Amino acid sequence: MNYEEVIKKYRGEENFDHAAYDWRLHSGVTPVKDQKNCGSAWAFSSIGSVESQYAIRKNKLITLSEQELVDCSFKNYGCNGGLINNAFEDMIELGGICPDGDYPYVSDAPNLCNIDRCTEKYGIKNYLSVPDNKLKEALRFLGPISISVAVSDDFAFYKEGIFDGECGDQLNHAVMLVGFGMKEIVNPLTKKGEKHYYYIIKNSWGQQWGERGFINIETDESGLMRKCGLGTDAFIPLIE
Amino acid sequence: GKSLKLGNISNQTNQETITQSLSVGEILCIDLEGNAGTGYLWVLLGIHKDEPIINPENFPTKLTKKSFFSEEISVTQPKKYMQLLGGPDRMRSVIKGHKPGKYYIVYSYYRPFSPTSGANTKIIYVTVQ
Repeated sequence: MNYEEVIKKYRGEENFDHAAYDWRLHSGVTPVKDQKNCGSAWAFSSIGSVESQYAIRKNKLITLSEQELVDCSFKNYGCNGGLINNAFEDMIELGGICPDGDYPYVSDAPNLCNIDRCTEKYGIKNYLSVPDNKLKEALRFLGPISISVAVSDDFAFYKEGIFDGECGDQLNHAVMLVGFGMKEIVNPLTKKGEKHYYYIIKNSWGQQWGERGFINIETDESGLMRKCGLGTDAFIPLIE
Repeated sequence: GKSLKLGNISNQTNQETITQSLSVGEILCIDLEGNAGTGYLWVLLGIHKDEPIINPENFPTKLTKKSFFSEEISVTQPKKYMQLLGGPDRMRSVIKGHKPGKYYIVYSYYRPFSPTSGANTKIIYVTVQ
């Protein structure tokens, strides 16, 4: 479906502050998880996006089963990688996902697909591709975005603040964009504060990594500055 | 030169020694396999004459930049090599003997922010002859 078509129904005519907006503060972000030693961030990113939509559009706090996507998503390759859109297409084809209480995550351990391990399931109606130049807008009115990114070995040493490591060569990981912010950093020479912009991102390396699971990555007031090729792939699940 | 590719990654913390015979001067290629975007990286942790006792509790939480260069031996820190996200991640280390001997070369795939969580350690037992 058209991004422009859908955006009209959610934006209206009003403008918006391009400096800051954080879904963690607007009932739009569920708890960080851990993909562990398994190339399955494509599942965490996607499921994550759906959990958000449920929290936002329906005030329902539900956490869903990545293990199921790992087991049951036949377009993707489980612990060995996958694609975000393949993940959504598979959610639709399966008629929704079990809650992770019913279908826990067991990473790389041999597990069989079994889509009747829960009675109630949560699905999406469709999904949407976001233009690399409408990230903040899509964030503001549509919610958190499942995106691709290019990570180097430096991300593993990231602890706090705005990321200042090398970027990656090629897209290779999935994460969630959950907002944007700006902090003023005082200029040594000037002793004046200076505005700095960043995207706020949800990773799946558990909560001992980064800012309790999240990382801040440099952007600009417009959100066109896309470090680490972030947002090259970008999708939002629609549940309504 | 002559080469060696490791190695089946598990979710439980483990060790794997693997012996390799080498003629002096001969160059040995270690091909290190993993998964992109998990937060694990391969780090060259040490060269020992003593059989090394492995404790992940004591691995570096920070970046380990120095490669290993001595009169007897030289070994390098592993380095690099719709897209597939989270696919196989190749990294390469270089081993070169300069003097006959026995050497314990230690590599590990671990998370700096959680070293005990499923560290896969590879000891190469190399003989320079």
